[PDB]
Amino acid sequence: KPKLLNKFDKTIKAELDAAEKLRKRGKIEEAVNAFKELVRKYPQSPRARYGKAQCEDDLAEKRRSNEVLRGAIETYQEVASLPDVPADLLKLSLKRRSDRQQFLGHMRGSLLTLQRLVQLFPNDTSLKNDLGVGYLLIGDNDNAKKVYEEVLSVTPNDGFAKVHYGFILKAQNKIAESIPYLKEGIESGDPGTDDGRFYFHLGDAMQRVGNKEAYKWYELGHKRGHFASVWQRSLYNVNGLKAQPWWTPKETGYTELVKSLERNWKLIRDEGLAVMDKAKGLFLPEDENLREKGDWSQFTLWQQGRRNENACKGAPKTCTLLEKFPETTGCRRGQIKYSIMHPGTHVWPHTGPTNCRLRMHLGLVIPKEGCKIRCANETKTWEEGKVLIFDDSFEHEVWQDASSFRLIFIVDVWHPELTPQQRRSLPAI
Ligand SMILES: [Mn+2]
Repeated sequence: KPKLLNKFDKTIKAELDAAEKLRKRGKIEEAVNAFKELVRKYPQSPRARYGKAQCEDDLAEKRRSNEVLRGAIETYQEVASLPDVPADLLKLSLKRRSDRQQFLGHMRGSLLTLQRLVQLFPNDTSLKNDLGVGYLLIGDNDNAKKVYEEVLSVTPNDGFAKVHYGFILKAQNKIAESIPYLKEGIESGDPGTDDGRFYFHLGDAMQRVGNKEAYKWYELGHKRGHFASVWQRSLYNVNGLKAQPWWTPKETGYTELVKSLERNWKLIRDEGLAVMDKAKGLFLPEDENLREKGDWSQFTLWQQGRRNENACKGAPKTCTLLEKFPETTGCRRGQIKYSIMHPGTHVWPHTGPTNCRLRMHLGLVIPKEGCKIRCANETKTWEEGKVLIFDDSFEHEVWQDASSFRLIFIVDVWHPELTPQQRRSLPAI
């Protein structure tokens, strides 16, 4: 199918095949000089330069170096600047250039390439789809929307365009309108639609409009390998870790941490309330995307295993207490923080980013009624001086319908089945 040879190229198929085969063999440094010399021999050889680029491209993957890759990105460009270039080759060259530009984070550079391709091939639908992604990657949702509307006006059933259009609509706070576009695009089974991100947004949208069918799509996502289960849907995971929504302190093995929290809870409470009264500005609003309504703030002591020195000066005894338990102060994928929630608050269902942590909640100030938290299929309430433990990689949801504020202390710990070496090796989240 691919037509990569023009008349001038058709006279050197033997030389090219050899040079090409060397790359295929894995002996790359030969293919470089091999193709490099094919330029000096015949400078107007797109396929020769295209080879050199692929060599540099493959050589980049080999050496894990961005510098040589930057070279390839230019060589792919050179291919497109030659007098007579076969269309198929021109498309392959600039597409790979755009892809590698995106890889390095040259998003606007990639966009310019994509804009060039669309100008060269004004009838290729897939290229317009790629142009749309280009706009999305620089945060230009308005131009991306126009692209996919253009596509859909010509190809109404293009699935790739539907899921992206749906995503754009959702981002513009047109939640209900986004759902059918996301549904139809996924059901089309078109290339690029079987992506966990679209299951994520589809399920999220449905839940925010009160459609209980969301879990059917989460389950399907699980079947497609996008989610660990219908409930457990975190992105950054380690395999083999025991997965259950609620834990008892004994099951975690962190019994001494739990005892220390429950026994000195009044102390932890009082330093939190003091910050409220004297430095309320230290309580920052929580995730706006997760808050449907109400007032919900947080005061952080540890973040990604990093102590906040200024914050500990406001709660010196609590920090001193926590220093003794590295399973939480060293948890690079968790936090330690006060969390205050006022009446009329609702937190949308959601999961945390990883399955490598458990989340402890110590009740500090709990109204008599109105406050509750669901994880998976079980709903519970807090108790002053008592610790709850759940795996927040499982879907959880929170309500505050009391007559006074709710204060809790949040303590993340390494998943207990993680080995010391794993706890040392994992990147931070
Ligand atoms: Mn949460």
